[PDB]
Amino acid sequence: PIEIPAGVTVTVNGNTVTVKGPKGELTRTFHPDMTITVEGNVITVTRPSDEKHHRALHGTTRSLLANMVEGVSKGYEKALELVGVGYRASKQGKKLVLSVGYSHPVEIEPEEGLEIEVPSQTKIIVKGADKQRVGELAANIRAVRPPEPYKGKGIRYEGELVRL
Amino acid sequence: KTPPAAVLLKKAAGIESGSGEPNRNKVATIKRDKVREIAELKMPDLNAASIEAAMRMIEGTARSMGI
Amino acid sequence: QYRIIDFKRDKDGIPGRVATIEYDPNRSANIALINYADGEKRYIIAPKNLKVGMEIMSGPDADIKIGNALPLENIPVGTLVHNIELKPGRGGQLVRAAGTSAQVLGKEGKYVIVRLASGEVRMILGKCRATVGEV
Amino acid sequence: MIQQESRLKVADNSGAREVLVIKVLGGSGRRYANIGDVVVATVKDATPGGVVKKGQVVKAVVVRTKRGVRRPDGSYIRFDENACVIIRDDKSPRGTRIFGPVARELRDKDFMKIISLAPEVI
RNA sequence: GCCAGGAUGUAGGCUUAGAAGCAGCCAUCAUUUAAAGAAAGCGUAAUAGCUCACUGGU
RNA sequence: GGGUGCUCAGUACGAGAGGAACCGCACCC
Repeated sequence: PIEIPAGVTVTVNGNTVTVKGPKGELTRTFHPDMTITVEGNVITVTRPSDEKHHRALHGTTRSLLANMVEGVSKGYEKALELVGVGYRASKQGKKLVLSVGYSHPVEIEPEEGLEIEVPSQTKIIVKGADKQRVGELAANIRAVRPPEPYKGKGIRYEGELVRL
Repeated sequence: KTPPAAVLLKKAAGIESGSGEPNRNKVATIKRDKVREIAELKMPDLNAASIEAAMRMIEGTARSMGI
Repeated sequence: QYRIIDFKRDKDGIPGRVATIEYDPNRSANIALINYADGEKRYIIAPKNLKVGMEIMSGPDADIKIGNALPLENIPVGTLVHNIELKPGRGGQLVRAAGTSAQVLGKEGKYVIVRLASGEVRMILGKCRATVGEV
Repeated sequence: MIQQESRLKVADNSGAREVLVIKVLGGSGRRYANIGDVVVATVKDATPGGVVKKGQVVKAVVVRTKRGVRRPDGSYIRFDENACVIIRDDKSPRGTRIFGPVARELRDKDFMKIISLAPEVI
C-alpha cells in the first residue's frame, strides 16, 4: 500500500483519484481493471487476477500513485540549462522569455498549477505539484531548441549528457 | 609511503637493476642485518604484525627481483 | 509501194538503159529502173557503181559489165557476181540483193566453181546465170 | 518570340557578334525567352582571333527584345532588336565596351556591369 | 537482484620518455579486516574513473 | 506538400581554398 502522509487528502471515485496536499492537487484516472481503495491511512491497489499483464499493471498503478503522493507533499521540479553564446532566459510576468538564436524570442506561459523560475540567465526551473505535468512542460521547453551535435548549443536538461 | 621495497633493496643490495631472478640472481646481501633494517624503515607502510613478518614481505620482494 | 524486181534477167539480146537508181526499203538495197529497146520496163537490184545512163544486156553475148547477166560459163574467172542461179531459168536464188557478191574461181566441163562471200565454195552448172557486180 | 534557332545580336565586346538560340534555361517546358532569361546558344559570328569563337556554345542573358515587357505601373517597353550579353559565368561582360542603347529591364536580372557600361539605358 | 564496503606499505621491484593493479620482465609478501588479488576486465599519455573477485545487508 | 524568386549572409564556420545551415518574405500550383 501507499502511505498517506500528513496534510494529504486522497479521494477515490471509481477509476479517478484526487490527491491534495501543501504543494498542490492532482487528479488522475487509472486502468479500469485496477481497484484503488483508501484503507484508513494507506492507499491499496488490488488487481483482478495473477496473470502477467495485471501484475505489470499493478506495479505501474502503484508507482503513479506514489509519485502523485510525493508531488503534493514534497512541492516537484525539473531544471534545464541554456548553452550557447547569447542564449538567455528571463522572466517577464508569468511568462518565460527565451532568446535562443532565432530572429525573435520565444515566450512560454505555464498553465495553471505550474511555475517556471529563472534564477540565472542560463538556468530554468519548472515546478509544481504534479510530477507528470512538470516533466511534460520541461520537455516542451527543451523542444523549443534541443542541443545541436556539433557544439551542444540549445536547451538541455540540467544533467543531460550531450557529448559534442 | 617511503622508498619502495624495490629501491630500498636496490640501494641495499648495491645495484641499479633487477633481473631474470630465478636464473641470474643479481646480488647477495645480509638478511638479519639488512633485510631487517629495511623491514624497520618500511614498517609505517607495512600492515605487518611482527618485524619477522615485516621481513618475510621484504625478503619476498627481493626474490621477485632476484637478490 | 513495193516494186517488182526482175531476178530472172531473161530479156536476152534486147538492150536496156539504166533509167534511174533508187532505194528500196523493202530490200534495204538500191534498185534500178531499166528501159528496154522494145518498150518493156523492169527493175533490178542495182549493183555497186552502176549509174544512170549505162547500158545493160543479158545472155551469152552480153558484155562483161556490172549489171549484165549471163550464164556462168560465159563469165571470166575472177569476176564478182551476185543473184546466182542454181537452176537454169529459175532465176537467181543466191545473193539476190543482200550480202556480198560471190566470185568465179574456175570453170570445169559443164560446171563453174564459185566461192561465196562466206568462204563457201560451190560448183554450179555453167548454164545457170549470174549478174556481174557487187551487191 | 525568341525561341530555338532565333538569332540574337550581342550587346557586348566579348568578341561574339551574333548567336543562335539552342534552348531557354529555366526548366522543362520553357520555350520562349524575354528580358532577363538565360539562353544556351552557339556563336554564329565572331571577330577573328578573339576569346570567343564561331561554333562555340555559350550562355547569354537577353537584355533587349522586340516583344518587350509590360510593367506594374502601366507602361510597356520594347526595343528595335533582340540582343543578349554573354557572359562570363558571373554575368560580367567579356568585352570592355557596350555599343548602342540597352533596355533597363537588364537591371532587374542583375546585369549591373552591362548597365554601367552602356552608352544609354532606355 | 538491489544497497554499502572492495582498503593500508605501495606508484612492489625492474624496466621504460611515461610504466601507479591492468606495454613488458621478475615476483606476488605483509598489514588492518566481516571482507578486499601486488588485481580479472574497461578506461588514461601516464595518472584518474569504472567494474570484477571477496565481505556485509536485504 | 510542391515550383520559383529571394532573404537569412559573404553572417556562423574554416589555417586557407572556401562558405553554410536553422529562422523569414513574395508570386504560383
